[PDB]
Amino acid sequence: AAALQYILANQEFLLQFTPTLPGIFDVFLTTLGQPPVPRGSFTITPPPTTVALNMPPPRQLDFTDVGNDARITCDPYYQLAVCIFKDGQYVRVNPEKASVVTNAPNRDLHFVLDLADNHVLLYLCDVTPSGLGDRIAFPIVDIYRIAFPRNTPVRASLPYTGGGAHLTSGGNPFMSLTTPPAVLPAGVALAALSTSVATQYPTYTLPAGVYEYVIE
Repeated sequence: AAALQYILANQEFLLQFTPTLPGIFDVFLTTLGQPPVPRGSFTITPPPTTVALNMPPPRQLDFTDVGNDARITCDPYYQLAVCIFKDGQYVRVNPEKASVVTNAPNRDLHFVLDLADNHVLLYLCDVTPSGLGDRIAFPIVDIYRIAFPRNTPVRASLPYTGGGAHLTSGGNPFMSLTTPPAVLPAGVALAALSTSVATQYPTYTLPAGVYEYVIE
C-alpha cells in the first residue's frame, strides 16, 4: 500500500508505504516547471517473518490416524509447511500426516506420530517461493522426541530407503525396516494409512512396546 495526501497549508504529502522489497528509490523535485534535480533515496524494507512450533496442548501421545496438535506461530505467508531434503533441493512432506489445517489459532498442525522420526528430522519450511527455505525453515525438534509406552501401540514407517532390519524389542527382531519377510508377531499389523517418507515400504503398527530403532 501507498497513500498520498495533499496538505496545502503544510506543504507536505503523507507517505504511507509498505516495507516489502529491498529497493532504494530515487525521488526528484516537483514544483511547476519541473527542473532536473533529485532529492535522494527512500528505502523499502524486508519483513519480519518468524515461524515457531508450539506444543501439543495435552500431555498425551496421539499415535493414531488423528495424530496431534503441534500448533504454529507464523507471520501469514505459507500454509502446509513441513519439509526435508532431496538431492540438492528439498523434499516435500507426506500429505497424510502433516496436516497444517484450519481457521483456528494461527496455524494448526495435526501430525500423525511415527517412529520413523528416530532416524529423521523435519523442518517447518517456507512454501511460497519456487524454492524452499527462503523465508526460513523451523527445525522441528519437538517431533523427534518420540516416546515408547508399554500401553499404547507404536507405529513405525520406513524412515528412509536404507536397511533398518535392526528394529528390535529388547533385542528380538520384529517387522524390520525393509527386509524380505519380516517377523510379524501377534501384536503387529500394517497401517493402511501409508504414512511413510518413502514409497517402497509403508507404515505398520507395533504393539504396546519398546523398540530399538536401529539401522545396520
